[PDB]
Amino acid sequence: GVVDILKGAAKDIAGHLASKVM
Repeated sequence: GVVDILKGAAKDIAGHLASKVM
C-alpha cells in the first residue's frame, strides 16, 4: 500500500531525528 510504504519514512522523522540528538 502506498500508505504503508510512505509510513516508512514517517518513523524516521521520529526516529532518525531522535537518534540524531540521542
